[PDB]
Amino acid sequence: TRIVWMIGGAQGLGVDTSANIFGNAVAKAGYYLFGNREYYSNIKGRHSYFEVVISEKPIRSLSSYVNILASFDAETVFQHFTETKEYLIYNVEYENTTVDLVKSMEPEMAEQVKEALSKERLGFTIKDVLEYLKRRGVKVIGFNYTELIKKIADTFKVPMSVVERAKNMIAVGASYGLLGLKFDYLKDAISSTFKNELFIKFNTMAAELGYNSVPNVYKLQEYKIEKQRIQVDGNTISAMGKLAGGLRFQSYYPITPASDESVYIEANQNLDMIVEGNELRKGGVVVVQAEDELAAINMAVGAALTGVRSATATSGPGFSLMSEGISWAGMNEVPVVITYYMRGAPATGLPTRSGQADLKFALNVGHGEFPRIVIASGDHVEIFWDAIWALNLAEKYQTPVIHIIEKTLANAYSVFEEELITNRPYVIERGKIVKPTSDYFNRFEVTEDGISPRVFLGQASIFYTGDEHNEEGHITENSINRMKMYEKRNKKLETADKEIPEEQRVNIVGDADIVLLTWGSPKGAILDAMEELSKDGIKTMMVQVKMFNPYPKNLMKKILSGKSKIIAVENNYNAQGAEVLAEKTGIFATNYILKWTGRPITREEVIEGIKKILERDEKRVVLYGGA
Amino acid sequence: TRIVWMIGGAQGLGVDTSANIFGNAVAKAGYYLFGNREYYSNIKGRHSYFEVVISEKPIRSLSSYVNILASFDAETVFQHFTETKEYLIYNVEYENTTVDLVKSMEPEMAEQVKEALSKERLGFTIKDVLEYLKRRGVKVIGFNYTELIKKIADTFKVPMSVVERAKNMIAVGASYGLLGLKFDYLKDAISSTFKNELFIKFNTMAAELGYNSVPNVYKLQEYKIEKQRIQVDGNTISAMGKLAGGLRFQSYYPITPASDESVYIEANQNLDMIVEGNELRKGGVVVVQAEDELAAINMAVGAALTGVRSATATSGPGFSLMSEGISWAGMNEVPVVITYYMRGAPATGLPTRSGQADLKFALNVGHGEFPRIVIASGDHVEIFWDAIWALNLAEKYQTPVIHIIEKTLANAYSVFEEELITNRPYVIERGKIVKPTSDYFNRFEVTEDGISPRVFLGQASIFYTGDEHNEEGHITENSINRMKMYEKRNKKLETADKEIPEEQRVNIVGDADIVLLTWGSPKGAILDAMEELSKDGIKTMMVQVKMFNPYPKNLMKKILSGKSKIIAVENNYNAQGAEVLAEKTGIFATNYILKWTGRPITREEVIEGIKKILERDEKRVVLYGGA
Amino acid sequence: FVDWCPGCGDFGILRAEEMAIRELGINPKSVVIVSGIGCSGKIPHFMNLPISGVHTLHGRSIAFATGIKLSNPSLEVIVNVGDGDGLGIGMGHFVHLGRRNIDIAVLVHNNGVYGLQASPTLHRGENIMDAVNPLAVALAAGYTFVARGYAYDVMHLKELIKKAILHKGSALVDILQPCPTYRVYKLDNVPGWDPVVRKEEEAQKKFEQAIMKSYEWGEKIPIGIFYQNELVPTFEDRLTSNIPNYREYYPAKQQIEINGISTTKIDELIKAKRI
Amino acid sequence: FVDWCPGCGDFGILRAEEMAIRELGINPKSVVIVSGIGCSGKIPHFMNLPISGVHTLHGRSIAFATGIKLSNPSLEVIVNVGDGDGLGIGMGHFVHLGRRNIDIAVLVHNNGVYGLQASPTLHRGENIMDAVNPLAVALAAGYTFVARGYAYDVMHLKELIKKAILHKGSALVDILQPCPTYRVYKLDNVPGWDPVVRKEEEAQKKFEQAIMKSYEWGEKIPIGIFYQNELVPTFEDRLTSNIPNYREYYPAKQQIEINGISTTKIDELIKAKRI
Ligand SMILES: Cc1ncc(C[n+]2csc(CCOP(=O)(O)OP(=O)(O)O)c2C)c(N)n1
Ligand SMILES: Cc1ncc(C[n+]2csc(CCOP(=O)(O)OP(=O)(O)O)c2C)c(N)n1
Ligand code: SF4
Ligand code: SF4
Ligand SMILES: [Mg+2]
Ligand SMILES: [Mg+2]
Repeated sequence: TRIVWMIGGAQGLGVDTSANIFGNAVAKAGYYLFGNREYYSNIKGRHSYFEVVISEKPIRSLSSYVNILASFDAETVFQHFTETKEYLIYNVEYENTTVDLVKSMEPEMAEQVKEALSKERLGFTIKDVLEYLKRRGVKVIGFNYTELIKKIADTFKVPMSVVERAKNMIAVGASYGLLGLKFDYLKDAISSTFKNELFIKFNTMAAELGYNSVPNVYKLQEYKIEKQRIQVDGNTISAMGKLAGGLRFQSYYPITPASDESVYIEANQNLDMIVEGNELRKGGVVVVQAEDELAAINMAVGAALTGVRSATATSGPGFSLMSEGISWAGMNEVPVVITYYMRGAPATGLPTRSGQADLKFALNVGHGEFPRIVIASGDHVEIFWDAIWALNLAEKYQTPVIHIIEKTLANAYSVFEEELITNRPYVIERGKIVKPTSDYFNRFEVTEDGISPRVFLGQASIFYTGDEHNEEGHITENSINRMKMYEKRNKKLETADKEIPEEQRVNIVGDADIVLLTWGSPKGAILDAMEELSKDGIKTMMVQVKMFNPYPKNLMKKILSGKSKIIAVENNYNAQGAEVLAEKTGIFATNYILKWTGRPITREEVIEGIKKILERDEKRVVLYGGA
Repeated sequence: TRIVWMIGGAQGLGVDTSANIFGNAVAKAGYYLFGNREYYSNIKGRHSYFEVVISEKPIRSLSSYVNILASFDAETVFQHFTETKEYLIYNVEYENTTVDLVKSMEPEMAEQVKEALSKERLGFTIKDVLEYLKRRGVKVIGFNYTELIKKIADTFKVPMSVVERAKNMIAVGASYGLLGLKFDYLKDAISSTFKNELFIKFNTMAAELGYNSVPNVYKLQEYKIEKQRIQVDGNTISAMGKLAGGLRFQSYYPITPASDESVYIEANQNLDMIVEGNELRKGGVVVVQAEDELAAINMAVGAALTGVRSATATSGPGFSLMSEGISWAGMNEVPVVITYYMRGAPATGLPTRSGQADLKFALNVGHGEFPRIVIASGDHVEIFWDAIWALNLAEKYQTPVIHIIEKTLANAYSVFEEELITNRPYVIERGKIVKPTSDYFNRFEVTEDGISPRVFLGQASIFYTGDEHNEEGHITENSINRMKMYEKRNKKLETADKEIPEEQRVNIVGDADIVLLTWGSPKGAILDAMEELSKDGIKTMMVQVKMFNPYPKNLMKKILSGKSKIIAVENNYNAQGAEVLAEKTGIFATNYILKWTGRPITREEVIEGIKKILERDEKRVVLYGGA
Repeated sequence: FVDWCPGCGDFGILRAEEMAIRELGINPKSVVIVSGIGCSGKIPHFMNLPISGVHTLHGRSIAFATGIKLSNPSLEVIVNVGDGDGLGIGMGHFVHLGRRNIDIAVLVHNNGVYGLQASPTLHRGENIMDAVNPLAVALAAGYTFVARGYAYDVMHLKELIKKAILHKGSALVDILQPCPTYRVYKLDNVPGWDPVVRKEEEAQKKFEQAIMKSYEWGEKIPIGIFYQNELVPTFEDRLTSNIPNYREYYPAKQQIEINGISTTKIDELIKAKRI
Repeated sequence: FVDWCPGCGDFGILRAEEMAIRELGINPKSVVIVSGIGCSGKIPHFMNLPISGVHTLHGRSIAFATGIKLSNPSLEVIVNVGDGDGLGIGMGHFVHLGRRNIDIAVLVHNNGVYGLQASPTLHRGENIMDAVNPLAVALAAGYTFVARGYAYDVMHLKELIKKAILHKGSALVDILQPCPTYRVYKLDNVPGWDPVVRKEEEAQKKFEQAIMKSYEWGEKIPIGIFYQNELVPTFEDRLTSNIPNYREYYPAKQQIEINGISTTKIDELIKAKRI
């Protein structure tokens, strides 16, 4: 079973919680979920939507189609009717509403709505959309929502305006009704989300009204949950892994995709710790809201000089501002993690959408040559373990580590087995830390492997400087010192490249002559696509890079060897991941599946991309689905 | 003739002007010069030195050896005695001064001085250095400078402390005496540099004393200067080309290698212009000293929105700070030139030394994908024409252009034929500028080539934004608009790559099986090295990249074809220029000659590098000469 | 689509800015509104005259405006910035404009939050950090016109904005403005109140007064003009001392090319470097 | 090598800072001097105690110091910044430290130039831009201790620096200091002069006084302390309200690993996300 539900509405109609309630009920019944939120850079009024993919098995990707579209306004119908395959739940009050009356809709979308209707000679009303849907076997289910909100207000003897938000739960109730799961799980998920007794009871009645107004069409049965399951987003799971990794200082500046992580850390900043002699102790993570990103990076880097495991979190505009401070951390061999929530760029870009367009910048950030360790998480479970790994990398190689998490994963959520993030031990590797034997300590000893023994501020006299420096940390222009120190810092990256298995730096799935070369968020959509393609006799394998620096160059040579198709699948225009492969090995991708609209690549986009390439050697398939 | 002179002294002893006087006299006699200044990040007291290479033919590079070392202190002797080949001029007052008494000398240099003396069992005095020199056929010429400063003070009836700085001109006088050129040119270069009558006469006497105290050893004859010749540094010539290119707004923040350019522009900001109907008119370049680099970049970018040709100038730390503003210029398709004085990095680095370690950062600066046109000047004449080219590129492709000039060229100077920067016409290409036909103008029209017609603020209603935008410039999240606009900006780089001949993007000299692959400042040292190697039967060619983006990829494939040796010669640790070749074509350099000490690559370093590679296939030759 | 929440405050400022431009008879084509990131940031996009909009980076408006104005001083340049935007990320640029005294008006949308977390003008408690008096910062920075407006008294605002654009120099209007999702009085009504400096000897006195009025806040909250001194040369005045015809032939106006050939002569520059 | 020009001024500050640390009996191992870019920037490199030095980016010292202090509040953290450095490139960070009131002392080396062009504290003329009163900016920013020192009265400086480190909060000492290559008086000697706030009702009065004394400059140039208020909770006080044992178990002190295994429990975090 793979069933795709979508709900939509105006931002600030609390529809996003509607969607978490629907998901919560389905999950309690035993179904895995993958969910996504799409929103405008906008607080109230614009169209948001929420796709939830339901399955008895763990689910890894979004789809280009919706089985059931739930709606209570005109705009959600107009924005998603071309993606709707089995059922529309809609509000009959809008049947004669024309596209032009939806004021909150971008004129570019209105033009495209009209284009899609005109294409088969329909006008521009909701009624016309209903015919468009009926031409495709879609069953439309109309509600007089006004009359239902009335009946509820009547019952709770209130005016309609107190209960108006219950349109949401009528839609959710009816959607869930189509599925055929038992009402109790929807009632419990209601009670559990709202606080106020009264909100609980009128929303419950609204779901009931929706649920009883429809037939059981999917006939889904309950499943038993054998192992504990969790529902989490990318932000939160990044926070969980850092805290698990021993993070105790984070500075940030608010920016949409990353503010959530630092607010979550701060709401839970007083951590239980099991310390020496097995004592419970509390320890606090210091979280600072910086005045700008230059301060954020520099507070983190200063913190780390005290021995604290420090990090910051940001997105593209903010990352650009941090470049100088990262260069300083490089020069002074400061452990620090920068969580890079990569969003739609350049400049302000698409603040609420995603992108993979800053990989090369990340690999070359700031002036000078120094190791920049760069990893990119491909899904939610990776984010957890990659967060701990980042922190260990930073202290083992005493240098900045950039942890890329695309926006798409930050605001997506998934339901998966808790044990995926508790089964293995949480290993903390602090690297070459030593006890100073006397009052004055040389922080920058030249060793063969690049890595100088480190002590913390307070433990002895040490010096850091932005200038080139000798082993004591004092400003030195001497040519030979310069030759030695500058090499020493860069040699760490050679040490990293010897010490880190190349197998840890990529995930390889399958064995075939068609390679899907990727990194980051497309992992999920590709793995799902491979299974469907397999079943039509198309053999493929995924090669997914996790660590771009040090790059797994020998393993990539060995693997991509005599392969006839190497298809780069990325959310950018230049296939930056394929560009790094080519710089490191000379191997060029043969074809590309590319998306730069800011919305995730879906399973079906990949299937259709791969077939377009196999059946006509299309060089670049350019994707663009999603409202 | 190729004769190398060096003078040295404590910073603030005005020795740098001593060196310009010596050069000025030699040049007046008909000799070309190439000169370099080396200084510490330090105002007074540290050791500075000034190499001047003299030749009857145009000279393009520095050497690892000095024919004549001029000195009046102990430290200059200690810093340069191992490079001194024919004559030392020194001060006998310091003969018993030991290395340990030179307080201003970095302890790393003192250790290395002792090492070099110990190596052949000498002690650590100036006397010991004189024996070291005598073991190598060097003739030492000692002056009692105290007694000479006395004799001058006696003559001008002043105390010794007024005339103490004339030690400088005694050294210059004697150096010039060794050459055998006539005193008049040294006397004229004195009169012409100082203002005050009295400074003129005691400095002239000091040169006279030096000049008459030595024999004519080189027996150099005068030459006639057929064509007008000029003596200029990199900064100044960058300014000259920008102003010639129509620059009328520059913002900057002070930073050593680039402050000079903006101060020169500002001292000459009121320009003669020959305007319509052939009228002389004055026009002023606005120069603004910004409070930081973020302001500098953003003032420039705003200026350009008015139609002014704008630019900024900076170095590594400052460039890092500009990343965000460059990304904004990219997104909004703003013409702007950033002159990137690349210095020793990371962080503060070596503020007074040079490097080529920020090329990849420059190619990927800031978040998002957008065209970043990147050129790098290889010598002084290129800087002039590259500066005009940069400005035209910026307006033709409406996007930021980064003009790399290494610090080494900024502070070097050379004497060359004026006509190299006046013979060809100064072409101004303003691109797709149009007259708006009405009140409201769409700044971002989607065209096939990527380039939208442009009008200036004031001419009609236009909109810019950091967010993704439609053709009118209004905030738009629409997927299809996004797909179209984002491609359109990137398509400009494809247009650039079609329209710019690949031959304009590289200089190819020779035809051979051994390729010296380079970019930037090593050009000169390689061309000189090729001639010397030719004369011992070693055939080589230089391939020097000027424009790294759009990269001349087909021409580089055609040229590097079946070549058995491709030797990358660069001033960085990772051979970043070779890394870009490899990303664009899959061709890997076979060997490397590399220098990351901050001091220029010399002719002889390249000759010895190439022989080390040919005679034992050394993979990486690492250079480190220069104090 | 004008996409701010119902209730906002930003509607009143838009309305009052629009009216200021109209009643001045400035040709709208020559008006550039330069605005920061945030909900405040969207503003010029929603106007009904042919003004131009430059929607800039977060905290960087003043620096853009500076380039624009100095390159074409015949443009009328207005900066609209949120409180997180200027004051937070842009504080340095905010202070430095004060020292230059460029002929620009700056309008700060003081809503107290990062609408699009606590801002720099949120009071301690109620938030781990203190608030800053924008007016006192502006005064110590050297702004030659400092005012407080209030977003609901639209007609008063309109006239503050007008006096702020006409001011020959750098002008701040801090504008009070509630944010629904996340008693006052007027110095025009005070009989003493003369914030205008009219000769040089008067300047310290008026400054000292402004800076102390600017702290008054015991729900006797003043609005109107606190300080104004047109005797300070503008940045453009100082450019004219170095560039005599800056006003008649400013960078945006100069003809730099005829039939694609530079009009700029550097012969004397080159001559000065001859051997 | 101590590589500043003969004449400088920076020698006196070094000397007086050194003496402040000594006479306080602070263990020098626990003292971090965080300094900016410029000739001012070199300073800790030339001291004669086992203090630690952090030579940072240009204008970014305060932000580094903040991270250091908040991670290990038992370190004694002092910021030395040039005038181009803080005040120019670092103005925003300079103001924000004032609102946080972190227990740090900041020492500004006011030489009037970019030694290593005109700085932010060079007066107009004599330079296209105006100067800023660091003391007035600091006051409006919320600094809880504001002082002016003078680099030649070494013995007075020494004691300013001492009171500035002991101040429970953010302290500025603007230090006057001539640059050879590119009459005064003391508020200790004034009988009225009490800059200390001792109860809350007293605070506005003392603030208003400081800010007006800070403008006095008709060669009756004051030095000493202008303002001091220890009743403002420090940033560290506010952290302690959210993190009860911050003072006893601050981030740098916590044991995060035993035999390479995390000591941090996230079970409750994970439990809260269960289906
Ligand atoms: C350099 C940079 N940092 C951060 C952001 C993210 N950001 C965008 S809007 C916003 C809220 C801005 O608040 P404010 O300036 O107060 O404007 P308001 O929405 O309240 O008008 C933030 C934090 C960005 N776009 N650029
Ligand atoms: C981000 C950045 N911008 C610019 C510089 C260049 N720079 C270094 S020292 C200096 C002079 C600093 O002046 P100030 O802070 O007044 O210190 P002083 O030398 O007068 O003590 C400049 C402009 C740099 N290192 N980093
Ligand atoms: S969020 Fe606060 S500010 Fe942004 S729009 Fe809604 S109300 Fe106006
Ligand atoms: S330059 Fe001015 S400041 Fe820097 S050292 Fe020489 S004197 Fe002291
Ligand atoms: Mg705001
Ligand atoms: Mg200074």
